[PDB]
Amino acid sequence: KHHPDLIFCRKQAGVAIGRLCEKCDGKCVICDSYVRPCTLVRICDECNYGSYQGRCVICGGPGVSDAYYCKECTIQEKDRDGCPKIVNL
Amino acid sequence: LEHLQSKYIGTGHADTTKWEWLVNQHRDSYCSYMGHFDLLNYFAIAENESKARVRFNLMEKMLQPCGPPA
Amino acid sequence: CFICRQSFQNPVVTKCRHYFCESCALQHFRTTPRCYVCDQQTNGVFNP
Amino acid sequence: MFLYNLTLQRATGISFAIHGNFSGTKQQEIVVSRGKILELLRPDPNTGKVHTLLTVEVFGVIRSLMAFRLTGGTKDYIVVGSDSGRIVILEYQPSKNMFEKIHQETFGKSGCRRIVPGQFLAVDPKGRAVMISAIEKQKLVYILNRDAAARLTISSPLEAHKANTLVYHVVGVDVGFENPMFACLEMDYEEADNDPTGEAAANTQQTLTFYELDLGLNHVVRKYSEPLEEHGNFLITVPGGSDGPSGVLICSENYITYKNFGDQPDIRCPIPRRRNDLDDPERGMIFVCSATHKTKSMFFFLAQTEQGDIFKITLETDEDMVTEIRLKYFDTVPVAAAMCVLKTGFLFVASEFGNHYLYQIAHLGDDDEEPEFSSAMPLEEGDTFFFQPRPLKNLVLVDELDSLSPILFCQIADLANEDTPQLYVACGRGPRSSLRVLRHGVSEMAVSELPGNPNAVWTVRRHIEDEFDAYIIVSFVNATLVLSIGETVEEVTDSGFLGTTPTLSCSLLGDDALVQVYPDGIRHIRADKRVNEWKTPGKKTIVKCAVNQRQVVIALTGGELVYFEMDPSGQLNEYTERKEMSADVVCMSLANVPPGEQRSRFLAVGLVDNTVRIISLDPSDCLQPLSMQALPAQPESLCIVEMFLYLNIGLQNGVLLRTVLDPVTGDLSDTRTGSRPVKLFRVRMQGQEAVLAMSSRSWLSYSYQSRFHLTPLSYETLEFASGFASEQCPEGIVAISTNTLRILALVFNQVAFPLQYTPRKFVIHPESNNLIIIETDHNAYTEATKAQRKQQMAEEMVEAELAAEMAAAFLNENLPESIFGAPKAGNGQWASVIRVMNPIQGNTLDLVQLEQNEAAFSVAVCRFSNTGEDWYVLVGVAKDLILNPRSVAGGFVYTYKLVNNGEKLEFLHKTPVEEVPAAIAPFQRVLIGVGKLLRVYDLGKKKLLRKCENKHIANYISGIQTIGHRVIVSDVQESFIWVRYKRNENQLIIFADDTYPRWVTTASLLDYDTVAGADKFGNICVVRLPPNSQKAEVIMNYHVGETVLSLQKTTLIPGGSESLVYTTLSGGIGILVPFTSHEDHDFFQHVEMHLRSEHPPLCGRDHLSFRSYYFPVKNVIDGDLCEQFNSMEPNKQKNVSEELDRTPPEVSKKLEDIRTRY
Ligand SMILES: [Zn+2]
Ligand SMILES: [Zn+2]
Ligand SMILES: [Zn+2]
Repeated sequence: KHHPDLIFCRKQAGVAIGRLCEKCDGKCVICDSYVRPCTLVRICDECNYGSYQGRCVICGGPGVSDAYYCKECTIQEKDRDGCPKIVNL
Repeated sequence: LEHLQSKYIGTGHADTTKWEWLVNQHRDSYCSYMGHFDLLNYFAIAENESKARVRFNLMEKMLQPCGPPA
Repeated sequence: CFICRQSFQNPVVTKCRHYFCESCALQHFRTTPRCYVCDQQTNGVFNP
Repeated sequence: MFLYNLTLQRATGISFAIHGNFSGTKQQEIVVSRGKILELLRPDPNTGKVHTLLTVEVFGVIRSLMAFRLTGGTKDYIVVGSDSGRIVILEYQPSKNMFEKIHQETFGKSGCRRIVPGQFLAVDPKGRAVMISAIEKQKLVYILNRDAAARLTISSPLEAHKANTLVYHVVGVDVGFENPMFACLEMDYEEADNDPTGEAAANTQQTLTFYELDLGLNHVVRKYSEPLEEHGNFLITVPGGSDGPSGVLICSENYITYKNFGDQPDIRCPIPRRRNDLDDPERGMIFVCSATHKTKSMFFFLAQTEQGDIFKITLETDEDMVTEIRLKYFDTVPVAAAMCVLKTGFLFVASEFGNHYLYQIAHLGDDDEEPEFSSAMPLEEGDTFFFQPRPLKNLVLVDELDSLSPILFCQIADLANEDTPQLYVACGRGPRSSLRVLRHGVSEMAVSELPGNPNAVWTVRRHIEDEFDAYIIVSFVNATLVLSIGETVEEVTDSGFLGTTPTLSCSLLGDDALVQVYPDGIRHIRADKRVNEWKTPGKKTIVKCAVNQRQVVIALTGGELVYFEMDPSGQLNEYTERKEMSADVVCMSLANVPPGEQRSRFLAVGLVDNTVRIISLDPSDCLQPLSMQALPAQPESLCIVEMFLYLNIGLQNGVLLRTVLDPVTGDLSDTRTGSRPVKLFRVRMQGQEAVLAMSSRSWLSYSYQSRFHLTPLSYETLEFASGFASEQCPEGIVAISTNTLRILALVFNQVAFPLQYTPRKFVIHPESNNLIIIETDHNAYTEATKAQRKQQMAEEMVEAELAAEMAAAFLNENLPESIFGAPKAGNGQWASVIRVMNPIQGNTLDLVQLEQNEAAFSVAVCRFSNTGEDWYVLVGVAKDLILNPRSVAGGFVYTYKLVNNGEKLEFLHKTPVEEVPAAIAPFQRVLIGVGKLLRVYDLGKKKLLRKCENKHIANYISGIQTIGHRVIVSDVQESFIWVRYKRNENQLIIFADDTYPRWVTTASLLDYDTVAGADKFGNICVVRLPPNSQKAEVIMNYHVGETVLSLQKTTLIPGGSESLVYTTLSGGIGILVPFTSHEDHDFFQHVEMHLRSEHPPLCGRDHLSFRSYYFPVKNVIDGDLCEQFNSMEPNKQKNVSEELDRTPPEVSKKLEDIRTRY
């Protein structure tokens, strides 16, 4: 369900909280699964602060729900990898 | 690949030298011996050595891993 | 004392799910390691 | 199978130490972290003994731990950056005695890698930012300010990842209310790799970069950069503002350069060496441990040199530049890993080996009997002020808590007469080395016995004001004895209860008139033996005594209880109100009266007609038995104790019935416990009341908060049970046997016998059965080398006057190891001392010395292979024993005759070899493994004749366990390789190979094909061989979190399960029990699955990460996590019981069964 392009930031996560839209709600932010969503998503930057306020960290809809890492990704601890909010390049 | 992964410790390719990989492995081993509390205690209580002297020896061995390069 | 069908006072149940009195549980624990239910492993439980 | 592993002994060596106002008040909490566990003490410093306020396990190793307080924050929050990326900042609340996590900042992947930040973590002095940095190329500064509710106003961290900039030491400088700064000793290691000849590697120099972080700009830039040619081993920062200059003192070899970021002078304070120091001058005096003890205005600096003497330093900077730091050796200090000097008589020095010292300040800290080396003090640029080992005049070490770390050798056996086996852990370095033999029994901290075996031993004190039992009346029918409860209980004639006749009860019930139930009746007995003995109800002796604060019901046969009521003078006078029970009262007790109550609400006596009669002890309602706790069997005692209250009748059979001790009659519920009569009375254990069902299985119905639960205790066997209160513990359960009292903590006595060198290998003689241990202090000056160097220094400095007398004083008395640090140097020099301590006495009955460059690698005193059953000891001494790099002369295997059946280490001869024979065992001949060469030689006293030598091993032979024509040997590469050593065929062929690469440092044969290995990374792996170049399958694997020194698959506890006892170098000892019960293993797995969700680990690395940090975990059950689930809260315990589909009391009973299964 992923793409070879569209890297997000690869920048270390801070206090700006991730946020999911309805069009891709419930999926994981990394492997897009639905099994035990464990860890809150932090998006490291002005990915939340400013123009993209309350927006999707995935495709681009109106962000309504807190984005979660799943327990399968936090088994290898992919939650510390950084910002998953997509910046188009 | 990724730019941050290239900036991360452990980036290597087929063009990476064996001596450079061994130097990076020795630097990572010195960093792991500095970080581990049990391994540093085992390295310090082996002889009549101080903890600050062992830390200075580890800081010297970090540069000594790149000390005699190719 | 379900076999005797007497009055019930200070109830206590053994480990083999046999409901009796407290003194009846003491008498069962002093008598046998098994209870009177199905001779299961009551282990002399004279407990409340 | 699955291994329900539980650590019986915690690790004693503190991996780190912090201190401050972490208790939220003026109580300076100091937390010593022993790795995965941290104990914080915030007790009274005037007590003199360390008392830990809290203990926390995080299931992870802290890469850098600190404790800092915010601006206005009275509670110092602890910030721990562990191996995992979750750096946990937690404010410690001492009301719950726990650290509530204000934040858990995520940084990166697990482990303290080269680029994983958090290896060096510090905070600003205003509590505004925290910097966590890696070894190199990674640094972060999180802006964590104070919120509106004084909460963690954390921010995203500014990154200071400078490429190949290794930070030797980083410290947050005190900038006050302005923009803070942090000074790091950055070293550009990129030029080292750029220069292929190493010219820039040699020309590289450190630079203290003080980077200032403008908080208004929210950006950190390198403000100051002071380069130093000498590398910074450690640095101590002078506190700026009103506490002194804003400078830092970078330490080097006899040079502490104090300088500030600005126009300040680089004051190079010389470290004051000892007057005629016997140590070599290669060991430069550097600040190994530094602590700035600050007053209201100024601050002194206590530093330890390479010798380690405590040197207090003043500061005559005069607020312009660093000028003078009067470093005078105030006291000689022992071998300490760290030292922190707080206020109000607190100075905690954590020892690497020996006893960690907590000190109380006596003088002002400048009381130096040695010379003073100021920074403004001139010298000849070759030495400093000759500050010899001074007396401890500045402060006195009020506590010396002995630590088992570094526990090198171990020998656990039940040879000594004790309630538990004595485990002798040989530990320590050089002359500061000892073997601590600990025997438990199960809190055997002190040994004390009552005088004889009297009828009753109760505190018939002088009055009610005598809280300590100055005269406990151990009164029998023949006579009476007075015992002092200070763990010095004996017999004396100061009881005063008139116990010449049979005194059944004797206790200070009145204000000064002790109630004594005796054959005369009820006696009011004073501090002296003035017993006004009123008659009881009837002419019989006092069988039962329900003694209260006002009315004591003395019950004779027939249940007739005369009420000795309190008169206006405080004496007990027998009133005319007496009531008879159903039968003869065996024993009685009265519940405690309230503050407004005139007497006891319920005094109950246990009659022989299976009942306990409880009456109101007030004079308006006396002799009226209302509550009837009807016993299920024939009652042997009664106990009517608070927590409404419970009145119980305990029987000779297995049922004790408790009802409500009140004016209303309760329901007599009969609970169960050894075929002995019960002696339920008032007892004290952990602040909760209990009624003792006296039996061979001594159970206690603990009535903690109106709920009586009866179970036994984990003490030694006995026949009766009572309370215990002495100098060892305030409240415990004394399982009273025949002239014996098994202690139950409802602690092991350790004696440390010293050794000459650092302990290497503890072995036992075959004939003597005595501990002929070998101690090897390698890479240091020996005893003979130290004596030769002292004589050489005497001959050198005798050439002069008073210098010859100083030379003789330097020869006679150098810096001692326990006083001012051991003077020792050299690389190939090595002390070897074989000390044969006796099987009972820790003193050495024999001493054997080796060469001054020879280290005793192994100790093996057993029967010789070439000779008969006589004990011939093979002692391997590696001459020129230098660790780094690989330098050794050769291994001399001295064959010793071991005279007096091993009690005299008489060396017969020696056999030399070029390599080091670290392993010497008997093999059907003797297998001696000299590195990769193992030879089967005859074990002769004169010389060895080798027959078959195999040099096909990979690296070395760490240790080989033989199970009969097969020996599994550990190596530096392979964890265990099994070679079928066919000594009948005179050959060795490797029947089993190894696939898992591990530097296994221990061996244990669980079966004929099971071999255990404790790797260098601290992982215990048990591998069973396959049935019938093939490896053995690792059946069990776990990571203990510390490097385990030794392991042995044996039943360590008395009876129980055949577990595996593992001893680590940090002082930890654990037992891994192979649980063959699959249902109990599944219940423990479900409890662990509930507990991993209910209780998260504080380090950020989980229990799975802690057990599988190096290699993956298998066949292990976490009894430590089971103990944490038992230590969880009440609502979390109810949720965990719902998750495990059971009860919390049932889970606690299962945990107690797992503890009793051993
Ligand atoms: Zn996922
Ligand atoms: Zn979306
Ligand atoms: Zn981002």
